Amino acid sequence: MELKDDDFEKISELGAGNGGVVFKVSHKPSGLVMARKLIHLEIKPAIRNQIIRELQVLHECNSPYIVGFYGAFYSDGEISICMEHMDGGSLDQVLKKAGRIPEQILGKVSIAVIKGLTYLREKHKIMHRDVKPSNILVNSRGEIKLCDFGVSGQLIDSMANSVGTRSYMSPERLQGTHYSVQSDIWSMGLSLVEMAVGRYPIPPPDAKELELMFPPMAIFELLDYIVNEPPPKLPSGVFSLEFQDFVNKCLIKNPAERADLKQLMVHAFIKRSDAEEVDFAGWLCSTIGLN
Ligand SMILES: COc1cc(F)c(F)c(Nc2ccc(I)cc2F)c1NS(=O)(=O)C1(C[C@H](O)CO)CC1
Ligand SMILES: Nc1ncnc2c1ncn2[C@@H]1O[C@H](COP(=O)(O)OP(=O)(O)OP(=O)(O)O)[C@@H](O)[C@H]1O
Ligand SMILES: [Mg+2]
Repeated sequence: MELKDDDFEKISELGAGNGGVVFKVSHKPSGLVMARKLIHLEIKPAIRNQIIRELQVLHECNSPYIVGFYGAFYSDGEISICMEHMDGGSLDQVLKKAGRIPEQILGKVSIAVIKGLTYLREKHKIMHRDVKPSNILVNSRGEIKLCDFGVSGQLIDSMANSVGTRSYMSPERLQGTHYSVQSDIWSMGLSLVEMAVGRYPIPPPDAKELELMFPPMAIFELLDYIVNEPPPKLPSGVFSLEFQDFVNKCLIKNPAERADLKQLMVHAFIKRSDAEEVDFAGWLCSTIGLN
């Protein structure tokens, strides 16, 4: 069935970002509850047609580690991207109510992220380009899925002019155009540290700050740090030695020396997390009071 603007009904607002706003809506014809993202674009109708046409490949992106897609269309002054509603929300959301996310859970999260990235690259030859806590969704069924990946080249271009203070961009991507899939690994690493420590990893916390846990920097000040200062390490002692090595392999400034999906897939931290028996659904639901 084809999605149409008048066939929807707003229920509430799931949130908003710099690029658009997403509502929890009901698709009356099917009775199915969906997440509808609205992206206001003040651009010619010809180009928007290309965008809507490029978003269609989303129907071919079927994976347990990727947010389900229902359809994309243009309504009145904005394109709509309709997707599966994840009652658990984004990790950055659960990160707030949780304050911090256990290494056990992060291991499962890491597996889903790696597999999602791997799927996108192997079966669709595309990189995410925007991996960060807010683009990792989870539901009461325990599923962990990636969303907001660059499927439409045209959309990427029309969004080239916004950003935001806190950046998850790799050093190579911040410096130039000489970046690719490896750039996503850096983002995952940084996102893991954030979720593991309880706040944006840069600048790193001091001895006194860590002891407590266990003003924002200026635009240039933060980017200069990322590019020149050494990468964010994970606090030793409170976290596993395998997990520490995992993020380290992720946060290597040089993209060619940095670990890739293939390597991380068979890394000690993943093998270990893979075997571990963790009840993500239970944790996710109790921490955010859902189930
Ligand atoms: C250009 O990125 C993008 C380029 C694309 F081709 C996309 F299809 C998207 N969005 C997107 C991708 C997969 C699913 I399942 C659901 C979605 F909503 C974005 N990301 S985004 O919707 O969050 C976006 C940019 C974002 O706000 C900047 O961080 C465009 C508004
Ligand atoms: N399919 C979905 N199901 C449930 N909630 C969602 C879904 N998609 C997005 N959201 C919620 O909507 C919020 C806004 O999403 P959006 O992608 O527009 O911005 P963002 O990723 O938070 O930030 P930015 O665009 O600035 O990087 C998210 O934080 C998330 O909690
Ligand atoms: Mg997002």
